[PDB]
Amino acid sequence: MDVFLMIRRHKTTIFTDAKESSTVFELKRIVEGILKRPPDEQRLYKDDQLLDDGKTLGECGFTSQTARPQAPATVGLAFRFEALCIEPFSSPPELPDV
Amino acid sequence: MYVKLISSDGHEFIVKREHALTSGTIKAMLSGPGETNEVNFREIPSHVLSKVCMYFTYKVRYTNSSTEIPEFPIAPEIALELLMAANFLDC
Amino acid sequence: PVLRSVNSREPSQVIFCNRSPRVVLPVWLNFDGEPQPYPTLPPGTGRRIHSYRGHLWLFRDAGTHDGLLVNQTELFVPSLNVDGQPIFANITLPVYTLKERCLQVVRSLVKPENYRRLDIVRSLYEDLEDHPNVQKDLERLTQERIAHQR
Amino acid sequence: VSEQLKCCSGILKEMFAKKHAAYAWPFYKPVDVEALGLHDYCDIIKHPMDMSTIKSKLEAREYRDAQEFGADVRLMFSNCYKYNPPDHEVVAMARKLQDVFEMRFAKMPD
Ligand SMILES: Cc1ncsc1-c1ccc(CNC(=O)[C@@H]2C[C@@H](O)CN2C(=O)[C@@H](NC(=O)C2(F)CC2)C(C)(C)SCCCCCCNC(=O)C[C@@H]2N=C(c3ccc(Cl)cc3)c3c(sc(C)c3C)-n3c(C)nnc32)cc1
Repeated sequence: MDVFLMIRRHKTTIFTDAKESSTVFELKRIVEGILKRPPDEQRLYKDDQLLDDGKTLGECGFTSQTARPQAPATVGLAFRFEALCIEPFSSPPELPDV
Repeated sequence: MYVKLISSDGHEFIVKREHALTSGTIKAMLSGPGETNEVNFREIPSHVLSKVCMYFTYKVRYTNSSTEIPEFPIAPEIALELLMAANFLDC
Repeated sequence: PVLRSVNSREPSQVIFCNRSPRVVLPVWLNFDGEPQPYPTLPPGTGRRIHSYRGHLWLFRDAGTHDGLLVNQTELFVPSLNVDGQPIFANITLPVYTLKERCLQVVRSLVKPENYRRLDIVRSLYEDLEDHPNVQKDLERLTQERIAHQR
Repeated sequence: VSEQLKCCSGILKEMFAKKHAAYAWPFYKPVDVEALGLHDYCDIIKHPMDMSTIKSKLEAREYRDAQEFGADVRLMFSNCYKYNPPDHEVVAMARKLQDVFEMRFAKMPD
C-alpha cells in the first residue's frame, strides 16, 4: 500500500511516495538522492518525534488513510544537529464576502 | 528526474518532472522551442502552489485507476486563489 | 436523433453501482434522444436495474449536474446477458482538471447573480456561468461519434 | 395422471420456445421488484408465480394432477392482469401467451 509524504525543512518541501513496508532509512536515501546529503547527516520527525532508521513508515503511523495523494502527511527534516524548523506556508485571505 | 517550483514568498517545492508536466504552462516553461530544472512563480504564494503540487500527485495517481477515485478536497478559503492559479497553469 | 436508445424489446439485466462520493442521477436517453431523469443513487449504494439492449445511459451529480464516468467512459449501453449474467455499470468520479474542480467549489459557495462580484478575470466569470449541462455534453458526444465512424 | 403431467411439461417447453419469446420473455423468471423499481408489487400480489418456478415444481413432481399445474399458470397471468392497467404493453403480451397455453391445455388427454 503506497504512502504519499511531504518532506519539509525551512522553506523547502519534497513531494514523494513510498511503500508502507518501506523503512525510515530508505526515505533518507531518497532525500540524499535529491538534496545531496548522506543519510547519517539527516534526521526525520513526525510532529516533534524522532524516527528510528530501522522502523517502517507503517510502524511510524504513516498509512494509506493518513498519507494520501490529495492530503499528504508531513515529515520533519534536519541536517548536520540543528533544531527542527519548518517555516509555515502563507495565510489565505479572508473568505471574500459571498 | 525532479524539478523545483518556487512560490512568490520564497518556498521551494521539489516535485517529480513527470508530475509537474501535468501543467501545460510548466511543460512549456521548461521544455524547448526547437531546458531548465527550476521554475519561479512571482504571483503564486506557498498555500496555493503546495495545493497545486498535491493536485499533480493526485492526478498522476488516479488517472490510472478504474474502480473508484476519491474527491480532490478544496477548503473554501483557498478556492478563489486556486482557481486563478489552475487557470494560469492550464491544469 | 443520433445519440438515442434503440426500441429493441430485448431485456438486459444491469447493476448500477455508485462508487462516487456524490449522489448520482442516472439519465436514460429515450427513443427520440430526449434525456429522462431516473431516481437518484445514494453514495456507495448499488442496485439491480431492468434495461434493454441498445439503451443509452449517462450519469450526473444530482445536485450540480457535474458529469460522471461509467466503466471509465461517459455513455453506458447494455449488451445481451451471456448465460443470464448481469452487466455491471461502475459509476465513478473522473479525474477533473484542477480548473473544473475549483469552478465546482466556487459555484457551490457563490450564488449565480454574485459571480460578477468575485474579484477575478472576465474569462473565469464566463467559465463559472457555463454550468455543466446534459444538452451541452450530448452535442459534444454526437460529434465525437461522427469523426469516430468517419 | 403420469401422461397428463407429460403433456404439461410439453406445453411449458413450447411456452419457452423462441417463436413465442417476442411476448413470453416477461414471464420466464420471477418478478424482480428491485430491478423493475416497484414499491407495491408485494402488497398487491400475495402469491408470485412464473414459468421458471413452475418448471422446478414439474421436475420436482410437486403437481399431483394437471389441474394443479394449470392453476399456477393462470395465477402467473392473473398476477400480471391484477397489478397492471389494461392499456399496459405487458397485458397484451400476457394475453398472447395465455392464447398459446389455453389452446394446448384444452387438448389435454382424459
Ligand atoms: C429505482 C431506480 N433507481 C435508480 S434507476 C431505477 C430504476 C427504476 C425503474 C426501472 C425500470 N426500468 C426501466 O424504466 C427501463 C430502463 C430503461 O432501459 C428504459 N426502461 C424501460 O422500461 C422502457 N421500456 C422499454 O424499453 C419497453 F417497454 C420497450 C420494452 C420505458 C422507460 C420506455 S417504459 C418502463 C416504465 C414503465 C414501467 C411500468 C411499471 N410496471 C411494471 O414494471 C410492471 C411489470 N412490467 C414489466 C414489463 C414492462 C414492459 C414490458 Cl414491454 C414488458 C413487461 C415486467 C413484468 S415482469 C418483467 C421482467 C417485466 C419487464 N411485469 C409483470 C409480469 N407484471 N408486471 C410487470 C429501472 C431503473
